Amino acid sequence: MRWLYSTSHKDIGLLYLVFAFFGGLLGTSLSMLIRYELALPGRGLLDGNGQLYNVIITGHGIIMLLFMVMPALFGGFGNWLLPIMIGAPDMAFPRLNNISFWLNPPALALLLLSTLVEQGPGTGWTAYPPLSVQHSGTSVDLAILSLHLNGLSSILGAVNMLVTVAGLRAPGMKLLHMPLFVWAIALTAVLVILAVPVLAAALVMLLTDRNINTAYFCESGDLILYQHLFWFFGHPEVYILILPAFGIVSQVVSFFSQKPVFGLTGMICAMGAISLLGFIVWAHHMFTVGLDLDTVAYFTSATMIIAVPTGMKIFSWMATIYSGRVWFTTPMWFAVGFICLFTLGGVTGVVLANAGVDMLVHDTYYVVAHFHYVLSMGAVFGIFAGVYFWGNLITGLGYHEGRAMVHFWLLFIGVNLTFFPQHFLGLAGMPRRMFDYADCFAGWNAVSSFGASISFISVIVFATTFQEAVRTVPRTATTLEWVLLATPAHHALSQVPVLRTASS
Amino acid sequence: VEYTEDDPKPQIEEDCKPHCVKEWAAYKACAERIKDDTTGQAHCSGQYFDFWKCVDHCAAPKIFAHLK
Amino acid sequence: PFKLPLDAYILMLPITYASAAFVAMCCRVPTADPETSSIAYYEDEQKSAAAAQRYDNSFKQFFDARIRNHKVGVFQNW
Amino acid sequence: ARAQIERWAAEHPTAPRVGRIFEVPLGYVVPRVAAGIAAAGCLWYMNNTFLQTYRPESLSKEFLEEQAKIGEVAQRMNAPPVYLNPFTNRIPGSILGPEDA
Ligand code: HEA
Ligand code: HEA
Ligand SMILES: [Cu+2]
Repeated sequence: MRWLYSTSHKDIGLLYLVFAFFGGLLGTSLSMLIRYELALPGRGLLDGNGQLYNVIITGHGIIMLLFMVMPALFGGFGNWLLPIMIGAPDMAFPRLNNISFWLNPPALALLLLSTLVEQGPGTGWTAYPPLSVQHSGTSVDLAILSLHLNGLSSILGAVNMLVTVAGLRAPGMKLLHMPLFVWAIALTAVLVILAVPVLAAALVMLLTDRNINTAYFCESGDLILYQHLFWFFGHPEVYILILPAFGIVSQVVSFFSQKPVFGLTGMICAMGAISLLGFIVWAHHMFTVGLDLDTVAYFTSATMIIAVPTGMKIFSWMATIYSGRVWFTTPMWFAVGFICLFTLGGVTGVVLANAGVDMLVHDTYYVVAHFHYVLSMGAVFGIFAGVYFWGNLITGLGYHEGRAMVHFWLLFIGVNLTFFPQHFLGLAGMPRRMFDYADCFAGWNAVSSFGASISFISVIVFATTFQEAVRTVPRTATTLEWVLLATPAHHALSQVPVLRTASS
Repeated sequence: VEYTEDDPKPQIEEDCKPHCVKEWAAYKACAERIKDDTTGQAHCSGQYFDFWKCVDHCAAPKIFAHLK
Repeated sequence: PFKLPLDAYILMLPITYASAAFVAMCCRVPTADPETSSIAYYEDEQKSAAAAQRYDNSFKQFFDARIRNHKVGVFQNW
Repeated sequence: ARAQIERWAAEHPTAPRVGRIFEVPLGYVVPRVAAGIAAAGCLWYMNNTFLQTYRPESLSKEFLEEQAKIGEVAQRMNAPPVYLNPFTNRIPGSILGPEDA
């Protein structure tokens, strides 16, 4: 009853976090089949079934992009933390916040049910036609309807976040005193509202091509138009998933360095510049489709400008740690590991942004290594940094510090030894979305499959970190969630706190 | 290992010859490159030495395995 | 919301450049050769060849001298 | 900024403050990450041994010896055979293949 009928943002955020953990377990399980099939040349445990392998990679990519990272960062930490952080007593629309969650288990059920129907939706997470149209049966329709429901969830959540920020702020607190987590969540909500309905329109076009015999992407239509619409959605999508990670890293780095953030207005202008440039560079996913050279020229020159604000943010994080009083705990390591390993994933993106170089490494495992750096070191590290940081405030349980460092080191060893050899495979010319390869690619695939087992064991050890908590009394803090008890009451901020400017 | 009256070393040297194909290609390129020289002052000793050094490095332990 | 820091204008110069390039690219496409909804456009071979060669030359004629000079790298690799 | 750190340290009493960069001693970390890597290696070995349905015939030792005899040589149906990858194996530009050498 409590968890079914809730209107509190703190219960809904915890439900999002538990759902995202479930989705992460599902995508970990689907990814051991990918690495267990690819360990050796020939035919593995899938018995040479290529359609089942395509189903596995499609479901795994969709699940890890949309039912793990977004429900953890945007829905889990944002809903729990935003009203406490800005001093709002609740969200602007408390029942819209419950339907923003409850459209996600139907979408997950539709996506998991499409795998048991016919031969499944083996198309890739991008679902390009005419391969998606050619699939006969029901599975692809269930997958696209799952994407539609998840997009509706995201749009409703973004509307609630944008109205909660603009109109329920604490008295005296302007748009200068909110933490960078709030600014990141607000910019993510703006990106969601501007980007998700274009995907919804493209998916409606895909259903009308599949089932109504229309002429959007077909014999008489244009198949490049789908890639235009989908990537106009999809390049804002990857920045939707990384901005709350930036906010969590700012809050963690500023906390244990005993210092405020270096360059707050520069940080906000950099996040805004990242949000604005993400809507005019979508066609770097389409260098090999046969666009004109002027279009490719522009989309090459405009993609590399995204390096400057991200570099400013990384250098400001280093300046925040600089000249501080640093104490290294498990969330502090996950932030240091973030800043170290996001830089490695970002620099390969600059290489991929250059179109002539991209003619050699398009649809190779080089791209896979790039986006598993910026997502398993960028978003997963940001998620795990917040789990150990705010965990006794959110859940009411503390964590054993030694086992958490064991989990961090097992994870850090596992994911580095998994995706670093995939750079060498992609440079040599090993293509994506294949379950059998040439005989010479055996060594780095064996190394990467060895690393994935370490990553799985790291996932196992994380369940052993939890233990009983110790509760003390707060006096002062630099943010509002650290003057509250652990756990807070159902109505946190029983009196609305105000911000008083000092007099003369 | 049986010991025979004929020499096993030429056969072992022939068997190690596919392992050094790049050296043989370089030697053949040298031999065809200097075919126009009229001064009498052009040879192919360096590439020949590289190829036979590769062949000897392959074939050295196999010869004494066949020798008493 | 705040005072724009001295960084933000240095950010805004290539951002304005990218926005102007995007607008010019989107604007020049309905003034291109294959954006004609007729077959009778190509039966005038002088005008169509002139239009399509003009579509080739612009934004490429800036690069002809260094294409001929093979300035394809930052360094000089032979 | 100091009081919130001191509050966090009181609610996390298992986190050490002993004056060194790695607060948890490495005598605790190293055997346990070693045990984790050992379990991962056991799983990886079990996949390599008991979960394969087709091992291709180009990885058998007879194929490997007969391929090592040939080397990196590609045949042609309209021309003499050619050395593969002439830069990383340092074939000179006068030599095109073994039979033409
Ligand atoms: C968020 C994104 C994300 C994450 C985390 C991962 C995680 C992993 N992925 Fe993958 N992957 C994709 C996104 C992701 N992946 C996408 C988009 C594709 C494309 C599919 C397509 O082309 O159609 C893909 C495809 C893909 C390929 C290419 C397949 C092919 O081309 O044929 C490979 C190859 O090795 C791979 C392996 C792995 C491995 C070993 C991990 C390991 O890291 C295992 C995971 C371990 C973790 C630790 C992460 C889990 C996180 C949690 C459990 C945190 C949640 C916890 C709380 C909320 C408390 N996945
Ligand atoms: C977390 C998600 C995430 C993030 C943040 C990014 C960030 C970037 N990405 Fe990427 N990308 C993906 C997720 C992401 N990407 C996914 C999932 C795909 C594959 C889609 C598919 O499935 O097909 C993909 C594919 C992809 C492509 C398509 C190529 C192809 O598939 O053929 C390109 C091309 O430009 C690209 C480039 C970039 C660039 C330039 C950035 C930049 O934002 C990064 C900028 C950061 C840095 C550059 C490092 C920090 C900067 C400094 C330290 C300053 C110094 C730097 C310089 C002086 C240059 N990535
Ligand atoms: Cu992109």
